[PDB]
Amino acid sequence: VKWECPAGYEVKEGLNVDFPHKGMKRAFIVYPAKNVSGPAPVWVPMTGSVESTNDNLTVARSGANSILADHGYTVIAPVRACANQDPNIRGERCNGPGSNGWNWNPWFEGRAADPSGEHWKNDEGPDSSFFVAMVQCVGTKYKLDARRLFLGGIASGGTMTNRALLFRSNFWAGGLPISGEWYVTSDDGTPLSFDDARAAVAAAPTKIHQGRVGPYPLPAKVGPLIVMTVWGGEKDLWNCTRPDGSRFLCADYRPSTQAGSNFFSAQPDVVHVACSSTHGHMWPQLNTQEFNRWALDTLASHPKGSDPRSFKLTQPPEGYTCHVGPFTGLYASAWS
Ligand SMILES: CCCCCCCC(=O)O
Repeated sequence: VKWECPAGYEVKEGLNVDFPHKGMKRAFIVYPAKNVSGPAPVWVPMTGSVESTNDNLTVARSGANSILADHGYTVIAPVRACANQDPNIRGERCNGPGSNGWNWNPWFEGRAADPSGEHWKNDEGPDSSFFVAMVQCVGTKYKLDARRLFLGGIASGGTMTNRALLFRSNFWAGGLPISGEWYVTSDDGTPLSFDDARAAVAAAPTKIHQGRVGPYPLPAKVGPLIVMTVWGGEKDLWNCTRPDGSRFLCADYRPSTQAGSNFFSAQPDVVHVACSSTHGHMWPQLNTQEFNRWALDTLASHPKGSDPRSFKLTQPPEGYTCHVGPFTGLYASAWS
């Protein structure tokens, strides 16, 4: 990991704007760690389709992620490109289908189902590379622990976490994809509709499924990571909105959290922790701050390059059930 900023960029506490990356001007917010001497572990939280970055950082029901700074983490939170650097934008011009080959507009988190997405089969995209540049620049002003760089988020932010872990597994130490998509495809890369993708995992729940969220094909081996995937239970679903305002089911996070857990659990240098709750599709609601503290400290207990055999899971807060490995309570087992 190298600490460097675009020439002349002056990083500051709080809001940073006009950060140049791949022809775009990006923004992000920095909360330096509290009560920490020396390099601090890093948390890069990402909002979803409708909550603003400020909501994700400061509103309790959205996770109040900036509070992890009070927990000893330097929080570096990116603003979505679609928000045009405004951390208060919610769903305006963000909550909807993507353009330029991207599937969904909040983040560059998955290739679209039509051929315009072809190019993103093996190019991480501008958000994944921006986040690396962002953290590398902040690290010139604040002492960051290069073995404890973690990112994570909810919904589309969870999808982005999955993408970033798959394309930058030699940078991040791990992540927290909460109710993110995998955009399951056939083994040959063919995009599947929501319904067909949902059925593909139900038909082979323990297999590693390809997906538009990542490289095609997915990498045979990723760098060392700890990944904690969170499913919100039976109601962890998303209904999209048509131009006329009507709603329709367009995502089910049971197959996508399962698929992500299957891929990461099979990786030899990855510790995968599968967590289930019952709060639905939104930031964890039960004992929210206890969960954020437990989850980030669990990730930090496995610094990059740590032996997976040395990992020891501790009990999560009331309202969560977690274990190392793939999800097991989402689909009936083979042996049953
Ligand atoms: C084309 C359908 C994509 C659904 C994305 C759902 C994003 C969310 O859960 O915030």
